[PDB]
Amino acid sequence: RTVRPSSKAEDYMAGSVRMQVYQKGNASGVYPVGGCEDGHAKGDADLRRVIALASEYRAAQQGAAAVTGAQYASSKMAIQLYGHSCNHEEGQFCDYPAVAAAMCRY
Amino acid sequence: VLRTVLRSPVPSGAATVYGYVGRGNISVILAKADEYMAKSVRKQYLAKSNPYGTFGVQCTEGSVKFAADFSRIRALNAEFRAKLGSASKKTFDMYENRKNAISNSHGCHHEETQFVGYKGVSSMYNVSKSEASGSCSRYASPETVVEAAMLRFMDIQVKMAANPTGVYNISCNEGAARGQAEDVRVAALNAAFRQGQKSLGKLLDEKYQQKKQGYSFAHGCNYEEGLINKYPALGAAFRSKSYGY
Amino acid sequence: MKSVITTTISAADAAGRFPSSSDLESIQGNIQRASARLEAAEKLSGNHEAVVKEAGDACFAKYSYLKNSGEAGDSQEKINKCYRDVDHYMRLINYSLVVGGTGPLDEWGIAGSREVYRTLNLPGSAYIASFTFTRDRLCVPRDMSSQAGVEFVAALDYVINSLS
Amino acid sequence: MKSVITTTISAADAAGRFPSSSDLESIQGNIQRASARLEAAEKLSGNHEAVVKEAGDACFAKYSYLKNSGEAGDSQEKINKCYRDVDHYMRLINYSLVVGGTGPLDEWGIAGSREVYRTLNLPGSAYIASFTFTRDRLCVPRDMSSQAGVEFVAALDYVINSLS
Amino acid sequence: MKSVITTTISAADAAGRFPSSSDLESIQGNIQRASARLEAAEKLSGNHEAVVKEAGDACFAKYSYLKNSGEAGDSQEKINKCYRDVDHYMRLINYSLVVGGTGPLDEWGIAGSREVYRTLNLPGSAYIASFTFTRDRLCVPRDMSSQAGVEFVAALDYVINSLS
Amino acid sequence: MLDAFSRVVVNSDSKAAYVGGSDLQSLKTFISDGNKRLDAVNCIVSNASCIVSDAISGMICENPGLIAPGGNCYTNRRMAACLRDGEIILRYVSYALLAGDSSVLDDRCLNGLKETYIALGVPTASTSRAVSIMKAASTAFIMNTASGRKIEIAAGDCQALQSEAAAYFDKVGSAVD
Amino acid sequence: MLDAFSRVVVNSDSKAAYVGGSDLQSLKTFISDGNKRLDAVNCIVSNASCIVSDAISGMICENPGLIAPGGNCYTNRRMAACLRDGEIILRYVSYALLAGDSSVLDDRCLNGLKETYIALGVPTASTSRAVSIMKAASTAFIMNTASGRKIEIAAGDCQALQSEAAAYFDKVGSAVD
Amino acid sequence: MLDAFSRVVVNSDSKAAYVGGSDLQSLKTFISDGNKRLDAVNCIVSNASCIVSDAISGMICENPGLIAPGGNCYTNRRMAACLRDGEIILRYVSYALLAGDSSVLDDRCLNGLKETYIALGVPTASTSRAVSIMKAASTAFIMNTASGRKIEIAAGDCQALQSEAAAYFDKVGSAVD
Ligand SMILES: *[C@@H](C)C1=C(C)C(=O)N[C@H]1Cc1[nH]c(/C=C2\N=C(C[C@H]3NC(=O)C(CC)=C3C)C(C)=C2CCC(=O)O)c(CCC(=O)O)c1C
Ligand SMILES: *[C@H](C)[C@H]1/C(=C/C2=NC(=C\c3[nH]c(C[C@H]4NC(=O)C(C=C)=C4C)c(C)c3CCC(=O)O)/C(CCC(=O)O)=C2C)NC(=O)[C@@H]1C
Ligand SMILES: C=CC1=C(C)[C@@H](Cc2[nH]c(/C=C3N=C(/C=C4\NC(=O)[C@H](C)[C@H]4CC)C(C)=C\3CCC(=O)O)c(CCC(=O)O)c2C)NC1=O
Ligand SMILES: C=CC1=C(C)[C@@H](Cc2[nH]c(/C=C3N=C(/C=C4\NC(=O)[C@H](C)[C@H]4CC)C(C)=C\3CCC(=O)O)c(CCC(=O)O)c2C)NC1=O
Ligand SMILES: C=CC1=C(C)[C@@H](Cc2[nH]c(/C=C3N=C(/C=C4\NC(=O)[C@H](C)[C@H]4CC)C(C)=C\3CCC(=O)O)c(CCC(=O)O)c2C)NC1=O
Ligand SMILES: C=CC1=C(C)[C@@H](Cc2[nH]c(/C=C3N=C(/C=C4\NC(=O)[C@H](C)[C@H]4CC)C(C)=C\3CCC(=O)O)c(CCC(=O)O)c2C)NC1=O
Ligand SMILES: C=CC1=C(C)[C@@H](Cc2[nH]c(/C=C3N=C(/C=C4\NC(=O)[C@H](C)[C@H]4CC)C(C)=C\3CCC(=O)O)c(CCC(=O)O)c2C)NC1=O
Ligand SMILES: C=CC1=C(C)[C@@H](Cc2[nH]c(/C=C3N=C(/C=C4\NC(=O)[C@H](C)[C@H]4CC)C(C)=C\3CCC(=O)O)c(CCC(=O)O)c2C)NC1=O
Ligand SMILES: C=CC1=C(C)[C@@H](Cc2[nH]c(/C=C3N=C(/C=C4\NC(=O)[C@H](C)[C@H]4CC)C(C)=C\3CCC(=O)O)c(CCC(=O)O)c2C)NC1=O
Ligand SMILES: C=CC1=C(C)[C@@H](Cc2[nH]c(/C=C3N=C(/C=C4\NC(=O)[C@H](C)[C@H]4CC)C(C)=C\3CCC(=O)O)c(CCC(=O)O)c2C)NC1=O
Ligand SMILES: CCC1=C(C)/C(=C\C2=NC(=C\c3[nH]c(CC4NC(=O)C(C)=C4CC)c(C)c3CCC(=O)O)/C(CCC(=O)O)=C2C)NC1=O
Ligand SMILES: CCC1=C(C)/C(=C\C2=NC(=C\c3[nH]c(C[C@H]4NC(=O)C(C)=C4CC)c(C)c3CCC(=O)O)/C(CCC(=O)O)=C2C)NC1=O
Ligand SMILES: CCC1=C(C)[C@@H](CC2=N/C(=C\c3[nH]c(C[C@@H]4NC(=O)C(C)=C4CC)c(C)c3CCC(=O)O)C(CCC(=O)O)=C2C)NC1=O
Ligand SMILES: CCC1=C(C)[C@@H](CC2=N/C(=C\c3[nH]c(C[C@@H]4NC(=O)C(C)=C4CC)c(C)c3CCC(=O)O)C(CCC(=O)O)=C2C)NC1=O
Repeated sequence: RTVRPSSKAEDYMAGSVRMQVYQKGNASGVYPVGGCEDGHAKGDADLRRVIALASEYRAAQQGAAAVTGAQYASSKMAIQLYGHSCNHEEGQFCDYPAVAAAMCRY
Repeated sequence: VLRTVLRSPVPSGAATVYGYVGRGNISVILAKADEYMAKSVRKQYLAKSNPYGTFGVQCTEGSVKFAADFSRIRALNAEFRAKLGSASKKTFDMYENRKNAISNSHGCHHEETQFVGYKGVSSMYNVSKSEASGSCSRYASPETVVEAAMLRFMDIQVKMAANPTGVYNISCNEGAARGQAEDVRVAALNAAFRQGQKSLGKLLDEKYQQKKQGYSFAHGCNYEEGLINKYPALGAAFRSKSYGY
Repeated sequence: MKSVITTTISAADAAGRFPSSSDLESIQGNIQRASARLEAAEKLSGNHEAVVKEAGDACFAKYSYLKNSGEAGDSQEKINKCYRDVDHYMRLINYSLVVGGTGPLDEWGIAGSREVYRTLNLPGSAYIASFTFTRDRLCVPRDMSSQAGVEFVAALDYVINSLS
Repeated sequence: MKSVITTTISAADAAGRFPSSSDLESIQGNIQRASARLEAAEKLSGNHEAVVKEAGDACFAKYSYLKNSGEAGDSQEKINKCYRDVDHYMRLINYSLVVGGTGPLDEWGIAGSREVYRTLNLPGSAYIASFTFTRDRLCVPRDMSSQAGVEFVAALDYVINSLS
Repeated sequence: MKSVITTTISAADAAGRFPSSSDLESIQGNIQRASARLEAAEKLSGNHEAVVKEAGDACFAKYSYLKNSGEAGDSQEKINKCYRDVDHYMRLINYSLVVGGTGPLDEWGIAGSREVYRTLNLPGSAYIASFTFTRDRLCVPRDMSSQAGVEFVAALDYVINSLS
Repeated sequence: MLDAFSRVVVNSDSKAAYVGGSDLQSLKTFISDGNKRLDAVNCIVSNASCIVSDAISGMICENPGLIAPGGNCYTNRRMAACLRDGEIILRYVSYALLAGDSSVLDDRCLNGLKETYIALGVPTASTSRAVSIMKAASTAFIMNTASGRKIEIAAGDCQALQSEAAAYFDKVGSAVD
Repeated sequence: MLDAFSRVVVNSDSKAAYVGGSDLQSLKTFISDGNKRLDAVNCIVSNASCIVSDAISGMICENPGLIAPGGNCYTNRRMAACLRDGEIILRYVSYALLAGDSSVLDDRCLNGLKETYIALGVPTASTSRAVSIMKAASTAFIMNTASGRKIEIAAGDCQALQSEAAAYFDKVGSAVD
Repeated sequence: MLDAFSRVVVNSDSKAAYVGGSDLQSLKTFISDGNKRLDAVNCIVSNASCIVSDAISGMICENPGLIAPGGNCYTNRRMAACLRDGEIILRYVSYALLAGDSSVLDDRCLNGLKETYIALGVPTASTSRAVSIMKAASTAFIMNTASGRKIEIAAGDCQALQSEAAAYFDKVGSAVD
């Protein structure tokens, strides 16, 4: 959530990676107790939408130092956890860090 | 399936064609630097056109009482046509603008680094150099029957060099809406008569200068440079290919 | 928007499956329940003006203190606002009635209406007096078909139960 | 288990809402498609034995090398297994057919079948020969009702399209 | 930078050609004149200190009014600046002498020097006194080879004829 | 997560055979019932918020120790958590009405609730009282014998289904204790 | 994601009025059509895997440069990514068939794929060839004129719906290029 | 545009000191080499067009998906742009040979080539294959071991120089990918 991609390509790639993670978690159609779960009581979902967009705006306002540190960190960390001397995914992590940040998956 | 919900990034084709996109989020920075830097070049050469402070004959822009605003409408539409290009036209423009900026740089290492570094910045250098110098096609003035004739012939051969196909491309586009044509005709005639009313030494250094652009476009041909020594408006007729027209 | 086919396609998309026979039975139910609530939608687009008129008139018939000079609705323009607001509500009942589900009525009208109405000193009990007035004035056989009427009842009840 | 009701329920549980008319509409589709599927389920419980017998017999009629002494099915106990395996499959088609959707057929038979069948040296094309044999021996009017038959078709095809 | 091979490659690049025999003969003349002016470069890297010292000392020996309390060279720090400036000049003569041509000496030292020197009250005649002092103290046989010396003369004269 | 259908299928799978005509006959009673269950769930889900307000208000009314200081309803925060918990309980009850089986109620709501209230010190008898009041109010709506609101339905008998819903609320009230 | 219904409603919301009969009449053509669209989706989603396999295998058959070394299909990795991309395309097309509007297809898959494939060096012409083959195969299944598998259907005319499906595949093929 | 001379001088300017005997010694290796580089440049610049023809022809030979319809070599216009691109690549490589430093190659050709080919959909692995074939053909001509044309030259050792030219081709092939 904190990391913001710098391109149309990293938007679609990052989106796709996240989708593939959640689809790897749950194959069956029925939603699983826990998970995302925006709705507990009526009127929750809208606040969820609002808090989400606000955190997107603060994710947008960040400094140069913070952004660059977050990108190196996300590239390395997601490599150490999900890239096992595999030049394709090592390449597509170092290339686009927001996909790696989607690959953190925790 | 886009990752960012709010203000999702949409780099322009020009931004992507160039190396501006980067890890640091430079794309905001580099794109901005180019825009500001480009104006700087234009304001420098507009400072060279009017040293004394009053606007010259070149900057008149309109005789009819509302034709100035028409030029403002036309300038923005022309930039919009510049933005509607395909991929290959963009890379073709960035390479040819690059090489022409380097050939106008006259070997200054520093400048060459800053033309490769800022492709967007170079293109306005080419245009603004050729407008400030006076060695441009708009500023051609024939002075015999044979100059006028060979600007017709030379001009036609240039337009055949630009559109080999029968389809008129984006680059020509005289009008946007109805009644645009007649107004563009009016201002276009006012430009030529306006050029008639320049000062003397400006026209003399324009002639020499158009010859100097003729030598470069001509490159190594005794024939062509012989003709430019015969008639200097041909050097103005050497447009670059990064124009269509 | 929340609807039948958007719930099923959304679920299949989140799961990453093809649409199997379960979604087919869901859209079967959609295309069978359709004609009823669309009939109700036709009659709502018929006489919405008298619906809004009786709604707001009975709304101020119950709550007179609104036209007193504290409470908000104390000028002709703001009674036009109260009437105008109801018109929005009946049109969103028409929209959600056409869609099937509560999708457009929730996402246009209900979502974040708590902050707006609680901010601008707007009482919900006035709205609920209007809607329950219309729901009591409704009918079994005389204007509509009974089955479709039930659909209308549902949507209107949802509005009330999304307000307070 | 993946079913229309579960999807409607799951969607409402993930959203945190009371079940509005959309799930009711989805349910209506369930109670309307129900008879066609359940009739097919009755007949599948009728003649499953002959279905499995012709399925496996035509399966080894196509692929003879399996009873050769490399490949797996080369002993009487393993031909009993091959026959037994199919019987699980037809019983799951009956289960999913009664449920509505692909729920029990997916979660009992399909999920993780790739590792097991790839591990134990088991070819999918033998299964597909069996299923497609049954689907070609099927019928329009003579045994079943046509419409319910379509439901059966769908389920059987899903098994094939989940297998390879 | 302006040099032999950069002029020829720059001309071939602007022309869009392969480098033909003409550029080959140009770089032939570069690799034949090279050893001389690189020897002069070796000796300039040898004794630049006493070159700058006698240059500046003779520069204030000619112009005493600079250490007068009006002009820029009236304090010890600015005489250190004057000597330092001359050290940059001799280093540029060494750089352009190694390159071949006037490239780094033009683009680093000459370009934009007029606005700085004219702005900061710096007279060029003091520099010209320094360079002409070095040119008159030069030598025919004793320190250098005569032919390479001519190369040094050229570079130094270029500086003077780019200054005033 | 199991409806009627899935319960029949799981029971036949423990029996390890095909479903047959008997289980299908009970399922034809379910499917043949149908829109009585639909109209029922429409009735409860219509007046749902109203039911939660009345039931919790009645629960506070019988014993004012809850609103007394030291009681678990004493503050706005804890009264809010109380009201949303009554709402969520009614939500899962309605889910068990559409499902026809209490699988969703057992898995998605009941699983870990008694421990949670024990860990928070919520009084369980008070909760069973509130579930009882939601039971009475919800059966009164579901039979359309509600004293305020009486809407048009095609005539017939829905007592079986009210016994089902009463069973679910007795499952919740037995579970919270 | 907007279906037929939500498209009519959003257009009426921009028009800022009630939906009206006209739009309701076109909606009655949609709902009155119904199970022709259902049987159509049943056909494509039945033979799904096999469509994707044949189409991409045919795509590699037209130009063997893909499977040639240096081509984008040259490895098992690249071939698998290829197959899943064709599968996802077919998936969203089927979504757009049940939906009746291409909103889901435009938002969830189409919006930003061209730039992505260009950034990864997927050859777009090859993709449009594959979309074209999936188009022809899917229209042949949807008209039940497939020469290999031909199942019993209640007869009638469903050419308009085939024109709709052809329009969605033309939208994808026009989008990828 | 910086040759070996300007590179030594820039390095000494960043070091902020005079020239010095070490950098002059490497420059004496350059100058002392001399006409080996001259004869080398004469060899590659002689057989340049033929190298471009062979290398592009071989590149089409390894994978005929280029010439297959949908491939980027399927037309005469695309093939002409292909031939002129190979020619201009070899032109800037020969510029880097006369120069002794890759500055001209980095500025005038390399700076924004990857982005260009990505924007045009040019297959990058095929370009690196073409650069590889031009590498081997150019080293074979530079050593005068070409089996078709072998011209008479004053004998000696030019392995170092071959290593330099191989470094330039590896720079281009590394850049295009
Ligand atoms: C978790 C990752 C989820 C998966 C997996 C999934 O398929 N969808 C997620 C859970 C989910 N969410 C809803 C319902 C709503 N979610 C909302 C929040 C978003 N809406 C916004 O505008 C924003 C900010 C831009 C966000 C974050 C909202 C609002 C709703 C609708 C609320 C309502 O009153 O109905 C659902 C149910 C809908 C569906 O997808 O079927 C699910 C499963
Ligand atoms: C028949 C067409 C095959 C083949 C069948 C064999 N299957 C064997 C083992 C085995 N099969 C399954 C799948 C089955 N078990 C289930 O629980 C379900 C569904 C609920 C299915 C569809 C499993 C999980 C296993 C492993 C456990 C077991 O041994 O039962 C099998 C034995 C293989 C061996 O031990 O070598 C055979 C022979 N026989 C053939 O000739 C064709 C290819
Ligand atoms: C946009 C960029 C982008 C990527 C870079 C990938 C990255 C990625 N790979 C996988 C998933 C995977 N990736 C691999 C790959 C590997 N097999 C091995 O033997 C090697 C270690 C390694 C290749 C070098 C495997 C095997 C899986 C499946 C893992 C599993 O299910 O066990 C997943 C989870 C979803 C899935 O199963 O596909 C994701 C997000 N996906 C993307 O969307
Ligand atoms: C009325 C006057 C008049 C002229 C003076 C010419 C000038 C001229 N020459 C060319 C075009 C050309 N001119 C030359 C000539 C050259 N070949 C070389 O080796 C030398 C450097 C040089 C001869 C000395 C070449 C080769 C072209 C084609 C360039 C190309 O397509 O690459 C073009 C573009 C149109 C075309 O392709 O013909 C024009 C306008 N045309 C005119 O109408
Ligand atoms: C689009 C949907 C739609 C509806 C559902 C109706 C709802 C409705 N009914 C009435 C109006 C009315 N509705 C009724 C009906 C009733 N008579 C009784 O004995 C019963 C309680 C009840 C039938 C079950 C009556 C009697 C009136 C007239 C009331 C009066 O004038 O006193 C009015 C006011 C305008 C009018 O007089 O017609 C409206 C808006 N109109 C619409 O446009
Ligand atoms: C799409 C749906 C939709 C709605 C339902 C309305 C809801 C709504 N009403 C108001 C605003 C208002 N609404 C009313 C209405 C009231 N007057 C009273 O006496 C009664 C309590 C009540 C009618 C029953 C009034 C008076 C205002 C103006 C309040 C003020 O400015 O003081 C506003 C703020 C903007 C405005 O001033 O118009 C909004 C968003 N608007 C929408 O877009
Ligand atoms: C790369 C080459 C290179 C040079 C050649 C110098 C040239 C140079 N000199 C000065 C600046 C200066 N240079 C001198 C030197 C002079 N003092 C006098 O009495 C004499 C007239 C003269 C020595 C012969 C002085 C005094 C200043 C400071 C002037 C002042 O601040 O008033 C400055 C302005 C910046 C500064 O203050 O240092 C520059 C660019 N700098 C370079 O980077
Ligand atoms: C998706 C939304 C949806 C609805 C709103 C209902 C609405 C509805 N209910 C019935 C039909 C019915 N609805 C009920 C329900 C009951 N009648 C009573 O007297 C009890 C009070 C009440 C249960 C609490 C009954 C008993 C019938 C059948 C007979 C009748 O018309 O009353 C029918 C006719 C078809 C049938 O017989 O099932 C319809 C369309 N159905 C739906 O699919
Ligand atoms: C839940 C799953 C489910 C299905 C799969 C369908 C299956 C289905 N299709 C039709 C009905 C129909 N289906 C088609 C379709 C066809 N038109 C042709 O040209 C082709 C042969 C074929 C599409 C490939 C047609 C044309 C009808 C109407 C037949 C007629 O009235 O003559 C009917 C009868 C009711 C009706 O008219 O809609 C049913 C049950 N319905 C369902 O509820
Ligand atoms: C302007 C055009 C021009 C040329 C055509 C060359 C021609 C040329 N080459 C050499 C000289 C040389 N030329 C080479 C070149 C090589 N020898 C090999 O065995 C390799 C195959 C090949 C490099 C690919 C070598 C090694 C020498 C020095 C020794 C010799 O004669 O072979 C010489 C003698 C001077 C010297 O040593 O440099 C000359 C005039 N020089 C020029 O200035
Ligand atoms: C002759 C030099 C030259 C020019 C001027 C050129 C392009 C060009 N500039 C043009 C216009 C144009 N360019 C300028 C800029 C300008 N004029 C000057 O005298 C100086 C010193 C300028 C800035 C460098 C003006 C004032 C105009 C007129 C007002 C206007 O039309 O917007 C036109 C005419 C139509 C159009 O707008 O495109 C053209 C075709 N291409 C060239 O080679
Ligand atoms: C030590 C942990 C830590 C946390 C938790 C933190 C910030 C923080 N993230 C928070 C929230 C928060 N952060 C995440 C982060 C997250 N999402 C992911 O997919 C992954 C891998 C995440 C971990 C970085 C989620 C899911 C949430 C829940 C959604 C939500 O509540 O909006 C909160 C709570 C309040 C808020 O929403 O801002 C806080 C306070 N800063 C920290 O250093
Ligand atoms: C003084 C503190 C206090 C309360 C608050 C009430 C709350 C209350 N309502 C009940 C039950 C109840 N409540 C309603 C709903 C209600 N009636 C209507 O006709 C309309 C329109 C309603 C919403 C406005 C109905 C329909 C019933 C069922 C009994 C009936 O037929 O009225 C019951 C009976 C519970 C049971 O059967 O176990 C109680 C305790 N009682 C109290 O002692
Ligand atoms: C040698 C490399 C090669 C291939 C691989 C095929 C691939 C292929 N299948 C086609 C088209 C095609 N493919 C199928 C599906 C297929 N047929 C069936 O009857 C069954 C059961 C199928 C899956 C097993 C159908 C149904 C069609 C439509 C034509 C038809 O009626 O058969 C078309 C025509 C495309 C078009 O119309 O534009 C092609 C090119 N062709 C090749 O040249």
